[PDB]
Amino acid sequence: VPAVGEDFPIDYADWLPKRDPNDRRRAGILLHPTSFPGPYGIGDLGPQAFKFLDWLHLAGCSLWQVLPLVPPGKRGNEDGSPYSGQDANCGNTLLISLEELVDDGLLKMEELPEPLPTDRVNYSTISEIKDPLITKAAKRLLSSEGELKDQLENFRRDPNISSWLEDAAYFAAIDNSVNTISWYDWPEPLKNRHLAALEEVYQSEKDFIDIFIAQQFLFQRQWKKVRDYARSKGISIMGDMPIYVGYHSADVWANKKQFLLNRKGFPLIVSGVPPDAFSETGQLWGSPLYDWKAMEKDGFSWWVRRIQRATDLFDEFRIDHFRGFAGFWAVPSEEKIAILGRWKVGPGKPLFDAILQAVGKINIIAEDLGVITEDVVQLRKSIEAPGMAVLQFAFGSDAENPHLPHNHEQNQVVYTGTHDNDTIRGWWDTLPQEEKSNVLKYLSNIEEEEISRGLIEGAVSSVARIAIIPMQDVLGLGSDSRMNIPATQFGNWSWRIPSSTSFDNLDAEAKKLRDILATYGRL
Ligand SMILES: [Ca+2]
Repeated sequence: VPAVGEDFPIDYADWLPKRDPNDRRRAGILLHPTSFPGPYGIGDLGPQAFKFLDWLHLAGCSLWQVLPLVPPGKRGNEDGSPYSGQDANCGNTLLISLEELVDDGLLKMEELPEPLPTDRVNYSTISEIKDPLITKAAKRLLSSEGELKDQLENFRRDPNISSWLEDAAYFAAIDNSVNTISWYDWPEPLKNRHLAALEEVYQSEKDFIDIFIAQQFLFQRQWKKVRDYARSKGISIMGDMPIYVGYHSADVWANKKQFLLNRKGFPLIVSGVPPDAFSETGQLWGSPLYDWKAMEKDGFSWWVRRIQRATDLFDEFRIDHFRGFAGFWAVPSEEKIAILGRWKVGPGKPLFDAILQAVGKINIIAEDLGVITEDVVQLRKSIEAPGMAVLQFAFGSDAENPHLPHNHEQNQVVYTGTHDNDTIRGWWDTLPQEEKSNVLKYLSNIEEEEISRGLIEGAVSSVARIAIIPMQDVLGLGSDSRMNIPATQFGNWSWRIPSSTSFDNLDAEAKKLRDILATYGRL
């Protein structure tokens, strides 16, 4: 601008305040693809994914949130959990659409199963049905000689892809052959990745490894098609990643020095959270912990690659237990409970500086629920990452509760509830009378019969730049439709949109959402 007191240009009054596109108000729906309806026992990246995206577009939503897309562990009672993944980078092959594979010529229609029970994902039977079909398709692709073969080759050879995929495939092949509970007990040449032993693995387990890679290509291609379609409809996809990875994975076995392990590869300390006046005992998660000191020395290369893959899949993503980047609870690996442990200093902002330098700008959402400390808030603010507000947590304390709308801020993501909460209707049904009174009063004395509308509107009308509603709440569903109960080992991650509900029959629901998005400037 000119010197103080001097003339501005004649057109000064046209220099109107700028609206940063990153600040655009948006609304989204939380719906994990396993929850899509259809005849094959689990939702997939096929015809229903596109019907869903059409419905989202009709509803005026510009975001779709999913849970992690990784292959869930099947080795306990974590049945189907997106948060107990077998690998940090691979896609869940159960999400691969049998119909799209028929379109590709990799499966024959006659090979597809007769329609399976539709109400709920049965994680105990679904792999036995779908795995052989995905394998058949992968084998057909491997023996083919056209455009898809060429694409498979480009995929396998891509330096970003190969940085995790080769290790993931060899890990799975060895796991299949050796079949111990963990790699800690593998024969030393395989445990310690002797060059000759790995060469021998590819010779003896060639087919397994080739098929594993082909399956990951099939996932990649289907996911890309979905993401491209979403983008065509003005819809971004928000993913999710746990801060930690599991011990028995290629992530650890192929990158041992990234983790705090002893000389025999056993974790020295493991993840958890301490007691916070709850049942005397805290929570023992048991994941290996990162050697953040070692990581800083190479510019956080392992974390950079993890982020690269996340951006290959998602437009933006939440990191669970974001507080772990500021401070993390460490339990000696011998302990059977979380009581005995210490808080350790996390990597802080330098991790995010290195990510920025390597990968560029990313919308990372900080999961910041529960008791968090001041350093966590300062870290989050320092990288301009939005935290969370969850309306189902807002009404049981006092007016300073950060989840209450009058306490929201613009750079934040507001939910009615997440996959960890009951549905609005389910939550209401078990809510104590005193809290019910408080909710109704807060929401301008609305009727109990309109609680769902009240909470949905409370989210949409918030100043928070992103509002997310679970699909269950759009559908008016109760506790039988809850995705996860955090205390538990069974019945989780299995909810599906009922067979009788189809996206083409949800025009009324889309209009109802679109109208409030219009009113509250999210359209
Ligand atoms: Ca096994």
